[PDB]
Formats: sequence, structure tokens, C-alpha cells
Amino acid sequence: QAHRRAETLIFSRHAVIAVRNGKLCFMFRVGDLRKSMIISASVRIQVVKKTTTPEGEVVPI
Amino acid sequence: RLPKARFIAKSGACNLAHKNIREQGRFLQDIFTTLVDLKWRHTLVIFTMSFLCSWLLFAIMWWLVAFAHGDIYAYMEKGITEKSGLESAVCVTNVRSFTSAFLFSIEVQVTIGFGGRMMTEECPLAITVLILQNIVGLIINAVMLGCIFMKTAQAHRRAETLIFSRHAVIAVRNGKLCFMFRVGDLRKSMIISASVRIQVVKKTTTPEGEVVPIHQQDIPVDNPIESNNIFLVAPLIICHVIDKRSPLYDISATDLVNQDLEVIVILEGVVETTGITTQARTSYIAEEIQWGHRFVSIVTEEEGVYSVDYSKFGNTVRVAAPRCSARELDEKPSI
Amino acid sequence: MSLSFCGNNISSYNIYHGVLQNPCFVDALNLVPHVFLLFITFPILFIGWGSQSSKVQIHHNTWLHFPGHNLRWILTFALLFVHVCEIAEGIVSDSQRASRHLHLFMPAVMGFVATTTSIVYYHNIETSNFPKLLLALFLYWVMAFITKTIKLVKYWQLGWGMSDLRFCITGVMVILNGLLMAVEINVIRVRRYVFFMNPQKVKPP
Ligand SMILES: Nc1ncnc2c1ncn2[C@@H]1O[C@H](COP(=O)(O)OP(=O)(O)OP(=O)(O)O)[C@@H](O)[C@H]1O
Ligand SMILES: *[C@@H]1O[C@H](CO)[C@@H](O[C@@H]2O[C@H](CO)[C@@H](O)[C@H](O)[C@H]2NC(C)=O)[C@H](O)[C@H]1NC(C)=O
Ligand SMILES: [K+]
Repeated sequence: QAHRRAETLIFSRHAVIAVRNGKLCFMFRVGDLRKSMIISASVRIQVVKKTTTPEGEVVPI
Repeated sequence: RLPKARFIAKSGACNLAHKNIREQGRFLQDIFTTLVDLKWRHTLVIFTMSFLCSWLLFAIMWWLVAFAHGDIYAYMEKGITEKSGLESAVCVTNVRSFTSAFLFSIEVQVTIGFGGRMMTEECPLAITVLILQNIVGLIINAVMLGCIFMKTAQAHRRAETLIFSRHAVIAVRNGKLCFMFRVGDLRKSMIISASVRIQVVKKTTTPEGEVVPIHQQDIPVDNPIESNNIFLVAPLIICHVIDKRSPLYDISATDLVNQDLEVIVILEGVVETTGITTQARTSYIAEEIQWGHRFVSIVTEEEGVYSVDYSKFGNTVRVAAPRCSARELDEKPSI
Repeated sequence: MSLSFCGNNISSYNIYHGVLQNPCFVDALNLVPHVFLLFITFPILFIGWGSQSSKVQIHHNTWLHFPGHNLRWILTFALLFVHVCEIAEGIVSDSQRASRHLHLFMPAVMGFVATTTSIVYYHNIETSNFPKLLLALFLYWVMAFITKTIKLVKYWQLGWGMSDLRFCITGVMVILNGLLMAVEINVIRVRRYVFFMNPQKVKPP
């Protein structure tokens, strides 16, 4: 268990919103430091919010 | 005088150069990480160097321990056999020379222990250094044994061997253009869950100020189920048609002779014997993109059983093709 | 008959009168630090840092200077010169004596190779970014210094002549080791175990 050192994926401190290709866009920066590549990578972006429902149920997170 | 900078050399190995880096350091835990992975030439030296060092070091320690207690005087100077009777005061029975201390340290650490050099109960420092030497010997032994087993675990994997053809093509399939390379495999075990992805690298400005210097779009590979997988035993031809959505749609027969295109291809998957993920990558600059040339049939059914003839892996033959653009060919029927 | 590090003379190892007031035991004690520094600095330099963190193209000769680097090379060359002089005096004296008496010059040779290894270790550990290891070197000097002192003071108790070649030749080693120790201390602030800024700035080709 010595091959591992630590996480090496780096995000931007701040976001960005702008207009690209005619419409509004949300941005974020991702970079890597480890020399070895990262195969079969994937990303997911989710919105976390307190919601409402017409029937009445409310999901906090 | 240099040619345009290439994103990926023919042997993979993305040749970018990150500078302005917040250099942490080493943490002294890097040394052990390096040591666990060395070419076998060295791990039959660091073994010998470690063992021989530790032996010699503890030998000198025994020499000084015996020397300062006056034993060596009693052995060397006093009567050899008859004139002298041992006072039993000695610290380590019958070690009267340095080489004797060497042949004692070997015994005390490789667990041989012949028994001609016993450990008496007089000198407490001797027992202390015996405990210390034995502990150090065990720690070194366990570390070396674990290193040897680790470097016997990695005897299966050797190197990624997945062979892409030298230069791609662009031809006509089903009344529409295409763009083909040729993947292949060498060793016995097939690939599992193999996947293919094609990215085109370009400098594409935008109508809203942003100018991404080296930006990489993804384009689909031809498949009747829209699945990027592929099951290969004999070399395949992973085509990728061109259409209005595709970026190569504005390519031209003459403009490609001086154009900024970069079609990298990446292929991922595992191997049954190793059970380890892997991938292989390559790139196709405009200079090695032919035109009109199509690939050659390679498989011929012999008398007994099918044969794939690597003799002509990347050979290409010319065939009819129009010199107009993709948008020209798809512009109008008469076009 | 073979090598006798204490002189092949009976009672030359008779330690009955005093524990460390012997001509050869002091020499052996002085020898020990080299036979420790070599065997704690051979493989560490042998198995260099090969792990991948950021990239492979490091700035060639990145930290060309080191804190206090100006003295180091000249001081260690002077140390090599004085070791050469010591080995010379011992070897010239050897032919007059009866037995081999390795105590005359074996420590000198071991110190010669130890000092050369120290220079190599300094250069190979400073040029590359890994000063956290350099602390080990400091220990050596302390050890070595003590042993060297453990020699000189005793000679004064024996009061060897100031005009004698051997005492005068051996005197300067203590001062050289002290200056080297101070040099190693002065770069103690940037990289050490604790309470230091340990600021990181890359240097231009
Ligand atoms: N040159 C660099 N080398 C390595 N990592 C970096 C570098 N620049 C930024 N990072 C990492 O990116 C993250 C956010 O960096 P950011 O873009 O905010 O630069 P910054 O404002 O200098 O960051 P910080 O405020 O943490 O110094 C941080 O966690 C940092 O570790
Ligand atoms: C080495 O062995 C010789 C054998 O002669 C010892 O000779 C000493 O010589 C001095 C000269 O006055 C005298 O004290 C004695 O002849 C011997 N000294 C004694 C018995 O103490 C000599 O002792 C040995 N070397 C040493 C340093 O003691
Ligand atoms: K045993």
C-alpha cells in the first residue's frame, strides 16, 4: 500500500459564468499533476438544494 | 526550422511540459516507493549491499565491544593453551580477532549460530547490542522479502502492445466519406470490455471572445448500436463518418496539404490474464493523412482455417474518390 | 602473522590502566564515524528518487546555489588535502616500525573516502530538491567532531611537542570539522524538522 501518495486532481478556486456559442455557460477548471495518466475518467455535476413539491413533501438535501 | 508542435508522438507519450509548479518536495517516503519498483538488475545489488553492509557494521560494533572490555588482551597476550586458564570474565567467548568478529556477526544475524562463539552473561552492553542487531536484522529481512515478493508479483505485465496503423485514410463507404485507421493485437489473451474514443485536437476560436489554444472535441466512431465498444481478434477498421455535426466536415482535398488537424485515438480495456486496466494512444497529423487510398483486404480463408496476413498490415491501394469538399459532396445532388 | 591494528605488541591492547587512554583505541574510535557514514550514505544515494510527482523535465541544475555553498567545496578540498598529509606522514613513519601497525593510516584512508563520499552526497542531494534528507549529514559531523576532539585533548595530556610533525599536522582537522559543522548549521533554517517558513521558490534555467 505504498504505490499511493494522495489525491492529485485540482480544481479552480472560483467558478465562471459567461456567454459562449450564443448562450449562457457555466465553467470550472480541472487540472492534473501526476505524470501517470487517468484512464476511463468521468465527471458529474449536481445541484444540491432545498426543494418543494406540489403534493407537499420537502426534501432538505 | 522545427515543424508544428505535435500533441502526441507516435509512441503515445503526451509530450507536454508543465512549468510553474508548486514543488512540494520529497517527504523521504519517495525513496521507498522508488525502491519497491526497480529493474531486476538493481534488486540483486541492493539486496547484497544491504546484507553485506549490515554484517560489516555489526562486526565492527562487536569488535569495539570486545576490545574495550579487555578480552582481546586476555586472548592474544596471555598463554595460548597451557600457561593460561580463562578467568571466565570474557564478554564473548572465543572472539580474538576482527575476522572472528565478522564470523560472529554472520552467526548472530543470519541465525546460523555455530556455537563456538557464545554470549556470556557478564557484559550488559553485549546483550543490548545483541537485541539491537537481531531487531535490525529482522526488519531488514522482512523489508527485503516483501520487496522480492512484490517484484515477483509484477512478472505477468510486460508492456502495452496494441498496434495502430502508420497513416490513416479517407475514402468512400456507402456513398458517404469516412476516415479510417487500423487497430490490432499481438499476444494470446483477448481484450475485455475494450473501448475506443476518437478526439480531434484543434485551435477553435469562438464568436464571443474566447480563443481556446489547444481544444479537443470528441467525435463518434461508426457503429450500428451507438456503442463505443469493439471486440477484436483480427485487425478491425474503426471508421468515423463525417457529417454536418462533425468538425472535419469542412476539410478539403487541397487544404489538407496545409491544415491544422490532430486526430488522436485512444483505446482502453483490460486483459484476462493480468486483470489490469490499460490503454494505448496515438495521433495522426495532417502530413500522414492520405486521400483516396483505401485499406487492403487482409484475411484470406485458406484450405483449413482462416488466416490473418500481417505481411500487409498497413498497405493501401488507390481507389476512386472526389476532390471536392464534404460540404461540396453533400451540398446538392448535382454537386 | 597478519595485520595488527594495535601493533602486534602485547599490552598494546592492555586496557587495564584506563578505559580510553590508549594509543590505538582512540584511533579506532575516530575510524568508526567513517564506517558509519559510508554505510548509511551508500544506498541512499544509490537508490535515487525515481517516483513521479509532477513531470520529468526538471530545471537542469535547478538550485545551482545552496545556502553557504561558497565555503563547502574549498573547505572539503582542504579536508582532502589534510587527509592526504596525514596518510603521508603515517606511511612514511610506517617503514621504521616493526609490524604493520595499521592504526597509523587506516583511519586516514577511511576518512579520505568518507570525505569524498560526503562531497558527492552534498552535491547529489542539494542540486535536486530534497533537503529533508540533508539533516542526516549533520549528525555525521557532530559524531566525527567529537571523536576528533577525543583525540586531540588526550595528546595535550601526553603533551606531544608542538614542533613535532604529527601533532601539528593532525591539529587543523578539528578546526576544519568545526567550520564544516558551522556551514551545515547555517543552512539549517530553510530546511529542518520544524518551526521554519520552509518557503518554496523555483529557480530559472
Ligand atoms: N502552480 C501550481 N502548482 C500546483 N498547484 C497549484 C498551482 N496553482 C494552483 N494550484 C492549486 O490549485 C488550487 C487553487 O489554485 P488557485 O487558482 O486559487 O491559485 P491560488 O489563488 O494561488 O491558490 P492558493 O490561494 O491556494 O495559493 C489550490 O488548491 C492549489 O493547490
Ligand atoms: C612493546 O614491546 C616492547 C618490548 O621491549 C616494550 O618495551 C618497553 O621499552 C621501554 C623502554 O624503556 C621500557 O619501559 C621497557 O623496555 C618496555 N616498557 C614497559 C615494560 O612498560 C614496550 O612496553 C611495548 N610498547 C609499549 C607502548 O608499551
Ligand atoms: K536458524
